[PDB]
Amino acid sequence: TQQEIFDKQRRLQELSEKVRTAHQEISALRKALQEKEAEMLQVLEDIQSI
Amino acid sequence: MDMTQQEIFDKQRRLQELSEKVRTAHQEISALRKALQEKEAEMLQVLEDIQSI
Amino acid sequence: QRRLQELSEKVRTAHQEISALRKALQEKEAEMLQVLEDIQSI
Amino acid sequence: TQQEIFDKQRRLQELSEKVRTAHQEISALRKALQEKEAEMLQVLEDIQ
Repeated sequence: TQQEIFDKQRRLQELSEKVRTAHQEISALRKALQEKEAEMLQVLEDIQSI
Repeated sequence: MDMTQQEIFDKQRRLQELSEKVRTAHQEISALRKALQEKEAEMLQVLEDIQSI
Repeated sequence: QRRLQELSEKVRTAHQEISALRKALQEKEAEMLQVLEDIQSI
Repeated sequence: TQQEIFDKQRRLQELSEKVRTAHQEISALRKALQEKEAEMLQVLEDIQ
């Protein structure tokens, strides 16, 4: 029903934004992770080149 | 096939120093993904909450 | 006739798929990190 | 020994190779995961 649906909306939007905030932290954490793995590979190549 | 000791010693020196950078990479990698594990679990948990409304 | 039940079912699939992918990723990362331990301890 | 080093250097190349293939696999799985996370958001964004 009308009000029952809106309550779903209110709950959802609060929930979605939590997901978007989580994802940003994830997406930014993933880049940091990727960059860090890149340093790790650069190191393996240095051990190889010496 | 004729390196001598000192050049060998220096090999071990560089090999060791890079072995430490590897440990450092392992630690930093190991912590970054654990962190990543946890924010993904938090987002997935919220996905559950959404699904159950 | 608001049907977010279609969304609920879509979200459920996403949670499922994201979760398996993420677990596959974690295991392959652990494989990789184990080889680093091997490299470090050699 | 120089052979002990050349061995403890060839073993590292082998192991580094394992890291690199595993990292390529990780890279593809991460890209898969990314697309799935973004495709999910495309669902949550459908408030219209």
